[PDB]
Amino acid sequence: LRVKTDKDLQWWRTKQRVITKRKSARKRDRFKKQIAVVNKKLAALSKKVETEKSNLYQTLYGNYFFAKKLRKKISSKGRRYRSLSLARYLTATRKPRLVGLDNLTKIDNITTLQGAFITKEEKQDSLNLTIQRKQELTNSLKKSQIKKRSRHSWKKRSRHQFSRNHYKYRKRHTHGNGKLRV
Amino acid sequence: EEKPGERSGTNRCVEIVIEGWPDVGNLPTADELKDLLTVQEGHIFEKQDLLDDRRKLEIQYEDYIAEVEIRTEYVDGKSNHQRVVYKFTPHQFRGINAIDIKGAALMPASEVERICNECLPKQPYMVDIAVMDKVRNRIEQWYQSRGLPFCYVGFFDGMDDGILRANVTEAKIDNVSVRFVRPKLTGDSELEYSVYVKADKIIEASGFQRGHHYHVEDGYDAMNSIFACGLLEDINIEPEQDPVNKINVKIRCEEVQPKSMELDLDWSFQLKNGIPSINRQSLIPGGSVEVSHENNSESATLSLSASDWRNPSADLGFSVAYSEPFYKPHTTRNAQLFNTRKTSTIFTPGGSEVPPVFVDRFGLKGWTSQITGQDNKVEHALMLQLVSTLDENGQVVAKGTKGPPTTNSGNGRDLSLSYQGFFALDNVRFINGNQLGERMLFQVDQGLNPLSGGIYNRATASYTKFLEAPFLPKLTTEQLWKRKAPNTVVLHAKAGNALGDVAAYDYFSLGGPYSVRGYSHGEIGAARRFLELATEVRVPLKNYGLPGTAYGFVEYATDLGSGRELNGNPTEYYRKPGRGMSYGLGLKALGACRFEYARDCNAGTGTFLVNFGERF
Amino acid sequence: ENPMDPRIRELMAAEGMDDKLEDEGFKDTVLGSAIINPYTGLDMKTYLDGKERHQAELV
Amino acid sequence: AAAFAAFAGFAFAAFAAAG
Amino acid sequence: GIMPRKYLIEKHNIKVLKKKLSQAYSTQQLTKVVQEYKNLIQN
Amino acid sequence: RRFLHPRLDDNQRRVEREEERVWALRGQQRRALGLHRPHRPDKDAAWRLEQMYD
Amino acid sequence: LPPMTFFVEQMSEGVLKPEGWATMETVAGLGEEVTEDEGAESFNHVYYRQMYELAVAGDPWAQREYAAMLRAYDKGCESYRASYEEADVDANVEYGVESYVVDPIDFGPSFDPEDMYSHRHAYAEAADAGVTVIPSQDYYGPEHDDPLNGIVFQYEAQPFSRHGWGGVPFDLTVCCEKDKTSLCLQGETHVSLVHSVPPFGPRHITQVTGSWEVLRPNIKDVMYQLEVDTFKDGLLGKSDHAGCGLMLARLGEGGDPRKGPTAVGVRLQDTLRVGPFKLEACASKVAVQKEEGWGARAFVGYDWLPGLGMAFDFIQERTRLRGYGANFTYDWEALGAAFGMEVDYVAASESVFVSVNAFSGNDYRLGWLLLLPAVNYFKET
Ligand SMILES: CCCCCCCCCCCC
Repeated sequence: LRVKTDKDLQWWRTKQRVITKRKSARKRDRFKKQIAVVNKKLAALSKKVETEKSNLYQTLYGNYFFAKKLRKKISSKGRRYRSLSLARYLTATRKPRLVGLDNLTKIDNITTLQGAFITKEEKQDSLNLTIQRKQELTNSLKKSQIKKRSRHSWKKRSRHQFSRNHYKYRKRHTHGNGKLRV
Repeated sequence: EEKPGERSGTNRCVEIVIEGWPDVGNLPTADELKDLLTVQEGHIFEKQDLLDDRRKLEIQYEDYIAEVEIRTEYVDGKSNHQRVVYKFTPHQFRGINAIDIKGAALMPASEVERICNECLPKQPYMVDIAVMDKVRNRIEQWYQSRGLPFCYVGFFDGMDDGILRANVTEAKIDNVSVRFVRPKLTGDSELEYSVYVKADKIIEASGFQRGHHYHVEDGYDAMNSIFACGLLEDINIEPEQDPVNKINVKIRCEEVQPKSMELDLDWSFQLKNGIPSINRQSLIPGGSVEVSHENNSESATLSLSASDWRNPSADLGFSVAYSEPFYKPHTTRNAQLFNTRKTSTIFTPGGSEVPPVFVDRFGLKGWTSQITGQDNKVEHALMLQLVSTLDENGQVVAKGTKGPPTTNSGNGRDLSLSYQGFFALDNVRFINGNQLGERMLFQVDQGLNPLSGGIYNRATASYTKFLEAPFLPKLTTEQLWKRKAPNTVVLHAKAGNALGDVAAYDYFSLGGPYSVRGYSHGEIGAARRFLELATEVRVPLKNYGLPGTAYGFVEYATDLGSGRELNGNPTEYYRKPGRGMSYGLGLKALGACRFEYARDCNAGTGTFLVNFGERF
Repeated sequence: ENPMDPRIRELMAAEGMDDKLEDEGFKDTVLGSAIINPYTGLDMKTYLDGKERHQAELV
Repeated sequence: AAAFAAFAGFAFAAFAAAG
Repeated sequence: GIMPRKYLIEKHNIKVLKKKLSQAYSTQQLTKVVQEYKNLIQN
Repeated sequence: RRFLHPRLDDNQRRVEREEERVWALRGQQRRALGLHRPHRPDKDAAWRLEQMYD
Repeated sequence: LPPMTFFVEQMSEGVLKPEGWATMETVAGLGEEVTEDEGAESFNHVYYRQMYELAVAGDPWAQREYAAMLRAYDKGCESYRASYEEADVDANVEYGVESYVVDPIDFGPSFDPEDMYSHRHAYAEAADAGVTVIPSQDYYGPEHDDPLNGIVFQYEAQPFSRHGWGGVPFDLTVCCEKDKTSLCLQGETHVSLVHSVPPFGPRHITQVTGSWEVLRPNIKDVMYQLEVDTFKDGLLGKSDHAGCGLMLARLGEGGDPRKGPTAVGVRLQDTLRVGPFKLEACASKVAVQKEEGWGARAFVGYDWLPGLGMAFDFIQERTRLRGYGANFTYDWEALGAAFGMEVDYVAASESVFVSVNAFSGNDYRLGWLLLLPAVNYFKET
């Protein structure tokens, strides 16, 4: 009946696996609780303290009983416990393409005919030019291609697989730095 | 919260005067700086506010300003109202006469003249140090807009002769190197690396030649060319400056480990009283044992599940997945062995108390799918599957009973091998939230079964045209180009024909929410040949400023009197062979949700309905 | 008794920390190449900074 | 156990409402 | 190159007064004395 | 095979033409300001990159 | 009406925590970067409300603070408006007239063409509407049509707030499945109320939830449930997270029960640290209209063995079969693999279940480790 006077971060990491698995450790006749009245669709009222503790919401100004114009939603870093991101998967594969407005190429930042990037006024100027000289109503290439299933099967199959394997190895759900921060 | 609000009081600031603030323009203007102060006009203040403002202003604008002094003078002695004056003294040069830029070979002379004319000092004496920073900022902005990040202003000279000259130093790629790394797997939450395609091949694909300028688009293209190889997992490129014109590009690459294994084990012990007995534990259930191997690239996932140990012959399950991403240029080939169960509505329609039947298909399918162009899809599939029928509990049913035959063999379970071709072409485009164009869909199912499936040929052709309304005048979204969704008329024609002997599981039918609104699935008819014609008018509500659109549809389905030709004549059994014509009016809300009231003239019953997904 | 605002204080503390890092980097790149005591690898930077006991414990 | 549970619930509710 | 520096004599005087009152174990007089000194500066 | 096979292929070829146009414009971007070649990948790398994010 | 065991299981969920307020990022920092920390946001809410009250009273400092807050809020709002306009212009520039399309929902493998019916679910991206729409998938669907039937709407708001400070958190969820034959309507609403904050007192929160279910053709009866829960921290110590809740369930035809079967339940929740044990307990008692059921759940941890997780459950029926269950969980790392074990012991049936999950990502050593079932498998004729 003695308290552990010396506490370490690794002890907290070890306890975090138990903390995460306590959600599934609850077993009853219906296993996970909070089902509906006469249907199997589980109700969203799972106000567990562990889950709700690391929950942050924002009142974003979305405009374009009172009117209540402001909209409540999650934004920025979702988790309440912030941790340093792993230095990986920074590079992204991108394909050059033409904007619908004009011959302006667009890979990441939009680039005009010259080497310089397009400016704020130049975009409006191009829009006005294309309004004044509109043509090709329908006979043109289709922008915003209709995505189909199995598209980018390589991406759907192997992208970020090592991260999933690492998560399966860890099963901690909190990287640890957020605890020190708080 | 403003000046007129509190005219009278004590120790209240009346006016804020800013003097000595540099007029370079790169820094915020006088009013912009006033709007960011702690002291506000018409509000109480103390000495702490003045000290905090002085410290903050000194810290945030350290380079330009040498000293900021805040003083207070009484407007009137008795009123106690005061005026707060800010005086700024920046660092200055004893004399600057002309400005010049040296180097910068890539920059044309026009920009050189423009930047020189932009930063002309007004007075040749006591010139502040903001001019050199402005020139540097302009040059850096020009070069960064051009896309070169490493072209920077070196330093400034000519101060002895009073000629502020900015010597721009350019940089070029000098050395390119490669490193091979492998990350390990552990629960330590801190990845460790082990340092170990041809390196020359990587260099050639990147195409980083010495003595060339570095550009962001060049880096993106090199990254794309390097990652074009599917074997590599992660890539990283960094153009670090060499300790000045030399840029050393470092490339780091890591491969992917394809092996993966998932194991499960379940135990059950009859404790009774005291310690349990382990002698009888010959074996234990092993759950599902999953083996995956990604390795060009060939996905291979096997999953074998045993319900219990010491007897795997009962309640066993197998699933196999194979995919080859790079087998063909624009085509991918996959093979899946699996099972699936789904209820049947055409065979056992309600409109009565007909119990539904559940079809179960377990087998293998190998198909090649190609995406030609952007919206054109071609799929060819060969599938061999055991098809069975079970109602309620898992018991095979010989034939449907309220009796039409359930399958072709008559035993409720058979094996069928068949070929299926799917061709989809789409010119439909969504402009301003409204879709216009044409879409063709062709499905062919040929049963090369000569083994109870038999010879069967099912052909389905669907043509949908979203056309601008001829009566409606041209909208502003087409001419002005800028914000209106055009009114649309949708004409849809679906034709389905079946030949040969086809089992009731795959029999063509007519009805269902998608095919004809207002009918339950199988209500209209179940015939080998059918024709569905739908005409809809869709109008956006953007003119009234209301979200969503309003539409009205009329659909007619005709079975061409093929119900009698159908084996067993199911339509006669349930006594609903009548052709249907249903018309309705609906509103499509945000997204694809639709709420429509539809009336069917066959029985004169109107009903509301809500659906998710586009009508056509 | 009129103290400085805590936000400014913390910001300036962080700026001083990065300035100290820059100073340490410059001192290393200027003086760390020389050798004072070859038996313990005592460079000139640590010797002139008064951190000889650091090297003595490190060995 | 019913009486103890009811009494504990009532006492907890009263204590929470008092503050 | 004008780098300002201020002559801080009143601050040092207040600090020395605080030190002298601390050495006499009469800190309760601090707020009584120092305030008066500040008034002496004003007029 | 007499109708579907050419038609869609035409569109595919059409798309290819448009793609080439883009690169031509990129060349102009490299032509101005004396920039070096963008080292465009080969078609063998391109069709593989179709499976990628591209 | 469901049995009292279902209600006792619903009530004994565990330690709960109601949702707090939401805060803007621009106004809170007065245009400066901020981090996340609870207690400093509800303080900002109540503090700005009190300062508004004092400024109305006449205190000049409160007026100055409120004026600064108003200036920051106006600047943030104008910045967001400019950002929205710029984003719209950029979206127009990228795609001239073509609205963005959405990826269709992937159902899975089947013998039907996998690419079929993809066009139906590909719709133009909706505007920045407050509501959220999700499709519902039924178990068995039509053979030749999409298996998606019904829809569910989810909405959240914090109304009655002034300048982004204060308000009443409010959540709503409605699942609607309407066809020519059936009708399924399931609604749920949550409302939060805050009484005090740590700077101005204790943490006192009250959450009110109301859920109703209607199944027209099959059941022809509606069900209502209303629960009120009160949470306060540090009731018997520095922190105990005490909570007490009361629920009422009715199965009347419409509105009032009108002789419909009613049920009343009450729950208590508390966590306490005694010696090396941090114990969390939740006990509830439910009475239907006349059997009474009791339920209790406890989570127990030992700081010397953080890797072991222990949960205890006790359920008592009306007087009086008592079911006791104990669950232990543990984890370890094998050679190139991770093994997690769970042991569940029930004394009512005198049964023990042991489950061991294994994951290996380096090689197939575990596969060669287990080969008994291959020999155990026999043709047997
Ligand atoms: C407005 C007074 C503050 C306390 C209100 C308590 C209301 C809930 C108590 C009854 C439910 C257990």
